[PDB]
Amino acid sequence: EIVLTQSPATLSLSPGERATLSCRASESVDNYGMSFMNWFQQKPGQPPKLLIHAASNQGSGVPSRFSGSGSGTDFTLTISSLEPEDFAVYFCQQSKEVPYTFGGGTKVEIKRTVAAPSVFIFPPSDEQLKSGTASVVCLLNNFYPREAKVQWKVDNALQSGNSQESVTEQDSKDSTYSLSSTLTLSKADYEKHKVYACEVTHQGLSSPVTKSFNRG
Amino acid sequence: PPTFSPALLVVTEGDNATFTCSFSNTSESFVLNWYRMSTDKLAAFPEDRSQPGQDSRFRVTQLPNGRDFHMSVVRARRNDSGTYLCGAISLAPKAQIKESLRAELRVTER
Amino acid sequence: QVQLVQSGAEVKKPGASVKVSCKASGYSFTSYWMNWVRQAPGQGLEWIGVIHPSDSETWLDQKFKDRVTITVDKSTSTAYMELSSLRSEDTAVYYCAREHYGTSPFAYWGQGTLVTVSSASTKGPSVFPLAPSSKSTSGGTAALGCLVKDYFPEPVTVSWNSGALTSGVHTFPAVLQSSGLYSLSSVVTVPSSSLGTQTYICNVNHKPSNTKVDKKVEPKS
Repeated sequence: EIVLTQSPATLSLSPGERATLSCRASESVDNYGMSFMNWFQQKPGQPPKLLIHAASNQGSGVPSRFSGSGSGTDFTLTISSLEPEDFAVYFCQQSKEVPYTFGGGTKVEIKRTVAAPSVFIFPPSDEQLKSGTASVVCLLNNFYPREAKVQWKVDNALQSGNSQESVTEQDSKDSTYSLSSTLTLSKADYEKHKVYACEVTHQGLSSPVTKSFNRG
Repeated sequence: PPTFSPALLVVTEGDNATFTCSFSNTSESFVLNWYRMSTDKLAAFPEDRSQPGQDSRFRVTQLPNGRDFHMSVVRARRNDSGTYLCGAISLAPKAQIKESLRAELRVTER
Repeated sequence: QVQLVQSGAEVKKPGASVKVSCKASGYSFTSYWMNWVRQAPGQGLEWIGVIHPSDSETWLDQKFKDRVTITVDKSTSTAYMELSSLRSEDTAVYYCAREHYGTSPFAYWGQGTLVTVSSASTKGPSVFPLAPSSKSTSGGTAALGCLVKDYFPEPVTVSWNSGALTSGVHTFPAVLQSSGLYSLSSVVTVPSSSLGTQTYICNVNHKPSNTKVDKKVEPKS
């Protein structure tokens, strides 16, 4: 199979800027004087839409700003002036051979100034504890860029495998992200230690932020 | 496979030359390419994306009976003399070509 | 206009089979290859196989050769994809896609069919407060919320104060717990000066189980 490698994983740009996306193939896409490389745009909840085929030709109704180039094993999708409706995930895909294969995607996201997260910690409710489980929630509110690290420490022991994270899509008004980290323990395990702490690392924070509480 | 006619076309420098590629298509998904043997793609139908400041002497057009295509060269040159063919590109499902028999173009002085 | 309209979302137990429809219209059905592709949640795209409806010539990706059957019914211009011995990892959106421009297998796409493979039973959530506290304040702003825990299948909807508060609300995507049940939180930031006089209630609805829960969220004494 022909493996497609897209880069970069993410592009952070402003409307009006040029976006240049790369797709590298593990072997040549070309045959018969043509290049067998296709490009798609995909938004949340929707199927992909074809922008480019035979890896400079346009699909129907695709705006002029979308162009494809390259040959052999190296291809490029260019959006010469970004519009707000262009922030999407973009995929390349080859049709020279079956199986037909796709790259992993490049997310084109909205650039804005750095925003540190506001960090909040929530102890488990008394009602949940009565049911035999303790969920501890750590909220990282309204930050940019997306990269963030949340670590749970219980009586200063680093936790692993007992938490799950969820992230919102870029906010439509301020282009921030928000994230929740939920630490789940049985009530019996929860009552075995005193201090529950959430440690947040983000480039907008000169020092990581620790939020904590004493059980009980 | 498509047919490509006439097998021999002789024109004078500066003239136009037109071959006919007949291809019975089962669908609109095909690309019909015009090639010259060293194969080098000269033109396609549907035409490839246009680029400003880039003009071509080679064109492929579809005739109204839908089967026939004209492969036209304008302002023919001596070094255009050579071997040509058309091929239909489609999915096999893999990318596939069906080549016509070859035809010859000869461009003579005057 | 070329249109590909798929059948609706399905919830299936492991070991079961699912047969997805794609109804084609606006073109001559038997003249174009019809492909099937799937995408796992937050995941990239995987080709399953292809069929030419004129003679039902079929090519399958090796990964699916022994669980997938692709067929067509010419009389209704409908293509089908049947996936057997379903596993958790088959939870995905399944798409049909039609070729065009003689090299592009994927040029027109159906709207997708979500197939969720799970042993879980339909169950409404428990709703717990995320209390505003001295550990939930920043400046003149406080955060509070509701933890919507242990329900299946998706979705739940969350509103605040019966729709009267939408500013500053973040309702997170659900996560699938190792138990097989989903969980999510909905949070909102408000002025901390309001914490003593403003009532804050999250309104949770899960339609599959006919569960409606209104949970008041207040600072804890």
